[PDB]
Amino acid sequence: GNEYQPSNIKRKNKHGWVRRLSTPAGVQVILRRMLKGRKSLSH
Amino acid sequence: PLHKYPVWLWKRLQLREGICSRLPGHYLRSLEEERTPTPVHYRPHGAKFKINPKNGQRERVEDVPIPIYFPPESQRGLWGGEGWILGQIYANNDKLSKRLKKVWKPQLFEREFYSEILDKKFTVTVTMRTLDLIDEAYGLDFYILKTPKEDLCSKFGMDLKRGMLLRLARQDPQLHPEDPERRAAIYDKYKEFAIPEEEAEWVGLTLEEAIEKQRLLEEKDPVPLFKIYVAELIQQLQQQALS
Amino acid sequence: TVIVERWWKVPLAGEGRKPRLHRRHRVYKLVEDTKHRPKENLELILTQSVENVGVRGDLVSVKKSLGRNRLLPQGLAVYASPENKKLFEEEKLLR
Amino acid sequence: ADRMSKWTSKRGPRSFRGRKGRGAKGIGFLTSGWRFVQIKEMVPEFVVPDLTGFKLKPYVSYLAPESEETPLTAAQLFSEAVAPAIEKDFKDNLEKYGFEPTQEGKLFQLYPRNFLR
Amino acid sequence: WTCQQLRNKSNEDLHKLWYVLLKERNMLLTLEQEAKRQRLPMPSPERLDKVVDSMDALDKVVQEREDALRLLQTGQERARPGAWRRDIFGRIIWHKFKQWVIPWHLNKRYNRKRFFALPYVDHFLRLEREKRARIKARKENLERKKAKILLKKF
Amino acid sequence: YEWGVRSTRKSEPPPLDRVYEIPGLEPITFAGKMHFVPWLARPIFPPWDRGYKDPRFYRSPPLHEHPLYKDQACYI
RNA sequence: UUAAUUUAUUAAUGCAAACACCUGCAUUAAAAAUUUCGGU
RNA sequence: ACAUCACCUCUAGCAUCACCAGUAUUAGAGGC
RNA sequence: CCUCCGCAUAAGCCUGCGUCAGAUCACUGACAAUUAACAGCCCAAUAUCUACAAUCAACCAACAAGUCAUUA
RNA sequence: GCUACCUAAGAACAGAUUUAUAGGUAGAGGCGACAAACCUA
RNA sequence: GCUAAACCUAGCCCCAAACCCACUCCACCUUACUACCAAACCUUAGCCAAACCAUUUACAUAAAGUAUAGGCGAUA
Ligand SMILES: [Mg+2]
Ligand SMILES: [Mg+2]
Ligand SMILES: [Mg+2]
Repeated sequence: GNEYQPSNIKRKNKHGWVRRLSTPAGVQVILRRMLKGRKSLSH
Repeated sequence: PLHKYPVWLWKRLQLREGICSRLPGHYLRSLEEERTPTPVHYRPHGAKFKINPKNGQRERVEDVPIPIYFPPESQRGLWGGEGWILGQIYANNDKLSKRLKKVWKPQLFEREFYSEILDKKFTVTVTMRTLDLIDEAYGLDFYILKTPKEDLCSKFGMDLKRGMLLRLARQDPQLHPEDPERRAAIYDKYKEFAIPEEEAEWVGLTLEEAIEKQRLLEEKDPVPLFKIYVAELIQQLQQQALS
Repeated sequence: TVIVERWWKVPLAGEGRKPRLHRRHRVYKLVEDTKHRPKENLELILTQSVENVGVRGDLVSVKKSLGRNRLLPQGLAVYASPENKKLFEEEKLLR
Repeated sequence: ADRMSKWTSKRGPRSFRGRKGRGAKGIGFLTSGWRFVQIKEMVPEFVVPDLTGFKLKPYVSYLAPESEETPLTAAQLFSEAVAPAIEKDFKDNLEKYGFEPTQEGKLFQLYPRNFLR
Repeated sequence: WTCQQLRNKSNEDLHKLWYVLLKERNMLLTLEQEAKRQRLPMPSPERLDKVVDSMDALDKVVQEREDALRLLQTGQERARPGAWRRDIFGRIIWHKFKQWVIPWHLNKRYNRKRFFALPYVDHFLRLEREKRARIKARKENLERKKAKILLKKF
Repeated sequence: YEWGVRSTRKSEPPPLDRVYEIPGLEPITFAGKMHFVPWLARPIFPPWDRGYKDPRFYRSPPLHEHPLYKDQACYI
């Protein structure tokens, strides 16, 4: 099945940085990745 | 591995650290002491040692300070030392039943006062217990002069006390313009809570507001090193004048 | 107001210790309601020619409604504080 | 489903390509008809002088000697620049010495800097 | 060109030197790219980096003179005006102000910059402290134990 | 019924705190720093103006100060 | 769910408290919440 | 077997974020 | 001998059978590419008009009741 | 971002149709021509 | 015989002490790694153990594991 029909505009929407930083739980998510020390700190 | 100083004073550790550690020593004292107020619901026990009820044994007993559940909005006015209680209770107050979490919220009233020290009418929410406290103090200005800010347990009243202290230590004619007789009469009446003019600097502000007063106080346009080297050359010329 | 108490009696703490309470210690039992307690009248000294309650210079204990809402807000009466007591005694003795 | 690359030009749709750009500095403005007007005012202006007759060649000959790395110390340069003027003036109000109250009127101010590189 | 030796030249001479450096460096870049195009060795491999180094030294002299000017005339430390503050990731940093027309009481973008941190940054911040300390004790243990083995070698 | 709901209209202003209402003391607001934030008191700025005169945002003068606004309106 | 029990929560009343608003106490429901639907 | 036009029954006399920018020939819920 | 495909833009990926050499049904390293009129990227204020569908739009014929205009 | 339902605003030829794109409804849920079906093996 | 084996030593381990981290230029909360116009605090919950289940229950040395409390049933 071809479920993953992604699109770049909706990609940077639902996985971007502004939206992932709009509510403070996402800020906590950013911090959790940071102390996890990844590279792709957002999408 | 282990961190050297204890985190139980980690916040206190920062209190001696840097730019904020350049704050006034009076501000350090006012943020340092932790005197407790009279309770809102924790009625004080009698004395140090007393006889046990079912044992008849002289035992020393203290009283529990119940934590004051302070909603944010009550800070915006001059409430009392009372508030709500977020706890639990039993259905028939019987411990052999399934208890449920419970709340004890206050009944406030929006009233008004007209302070001569402020020489203005402020209308805000207060308590009937707070009304009784002011009446026992016999005046809102005397109440602001009377209780500790830690005893105040309210931001707006603390701010009002800060303003009253600044007005009292200022003695500016703008408090009672075209009526210096009433100003002198009130100043004699309000001579009790006189404070130094320096004491009005960090009067009752937030710890964040203390940092704010620091950044407003410690900052300045840096001295010109053209001016600094000019002054150094003038000093060198004055020294060589003696040479 | 209202006063409550810790129903399950709290463990003692001592001199230089904080009451590191129990999660059971948050449940209080209501002892009394000061808002439901019997009210006391407020004693104050009048300064103006009041109605049937009193006259100027008359110190009495009136209801808190007439005192705070009517007398004190209008400034017809002032508090009978010990500093105001000297002023009232001087006003009475200078008659 | 790929993320580890950089965010250069080629990412998604038309306008999604449209907004961002590589490391240029903007030169113009966007006005009606989707027409850009670029003023000669905001443009880069690289006016190099004439190179004729300067005897300093691009490389330096190895036959010359070596010296000591004298960093431009602020007090040292200030003394070297202001020594004669102060020496005459004290033998004789820093405006005669050229102290700048504010650089609000100068072409090349310092704080903030308006010069280039 | 030696830096202090280059430091004795005039500012107009400095402009002349920079332009000559630009020409020679361009010659170097074209030659190297052509060498790749011809897939052969380089004729003067040290020449490109040497011209780059001399240009960098001239730039260092220029920066020294501009820094002496900034120190004399006003004395501000970082040449761009800016500050130290805290960002939404909770860390302490130095932010740079940007030259922009409209004011901070009306700046529609700058006001969107959430530069505030409420208490929800505590556990992560102390955790960052913990990771820093872990790397610290790791490096210290590695160095001293390597020293112990080193002394064992004697 | 007046036309238009208030929901998509302008946001209602929150209550300014009594700290700004202090009769004697000016509060330590957010002026010195650059953060429209919760950790301080809110800066209160006066009405500033754009001193520069440029095509991009020069708004019209008010239409009571207009050089030609007659009481007798033209039916056009 | 009309098994049982409450009622943390609303909604009503009524009574308090204050001179339409808030808090407390009872009852009632709505909705919930806690616990039961055994063996050969 | 579910939806449904048709039909029947019941509740609600009315407004600024849905119903609705509507007013019982209306709005919602059940049956065949 | 097949071709209900194919060619383009769209989206979406990211240089992915271009060139010079290796040897891995008989991929790796280095070098070179895609030079805009199409498409985005926009639009100086304050007020003020904006009922007369479209269907080849002239008829008939309607309902599900209309997808697009400035001006001062 | 598949799909279910809805909004915005386009498209094809004859509706209880399908679909390019954005956006919205979060589990103690939504959605549901109610299949005790769906919401990323 | 081939595949294979085997080899030290990278650095991790805990402690001791000690308070640490954050500016080459730049850019970086809009679609983060793009030079630009008019808003915060609101009691953690729950099982488990009661051999099922319900009130109860945790998230320096010494007195002393005694005095307090337990569907007075488990313990704390
Ligand atoms: Mg074109
Ligand atoms: Mg979707
Ligand atoms: Mg059990």
